[PDB]
Amino acid sequence: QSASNVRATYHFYNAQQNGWDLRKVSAYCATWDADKPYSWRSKYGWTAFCGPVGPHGRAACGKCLRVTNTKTRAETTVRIVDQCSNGGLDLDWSVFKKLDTDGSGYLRGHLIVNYQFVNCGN
Repeated sequence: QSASNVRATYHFYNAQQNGWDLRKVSAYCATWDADKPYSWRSKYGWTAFCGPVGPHGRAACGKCLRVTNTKTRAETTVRIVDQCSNGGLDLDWSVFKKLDTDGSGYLRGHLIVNYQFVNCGN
């Protein structure tokens, strides 16, 4: 699934500073994904998801999104680890910072992004 022009906020999951441990950050998906390999947990930065198109909640856990800053064209791939309110994304700060290439997202409090569910790879 995909959608355009969705709001992405940020939350301090601090994934890296929690050793990529989903239980430590209190991620919804910890119940099913916390014991996946370290290589899997740490492959991609983390997000909450609650977009207009595609699964959310339990069915979305562990899936990957390609996210594009509509304003700057910066991109990254994230892993769904949590659920959110809003019809968009709640990115870990590290991910938001990566995408916020002009700093305007930090100032306003959100980015406008497109997303697409993508193969997570191996």
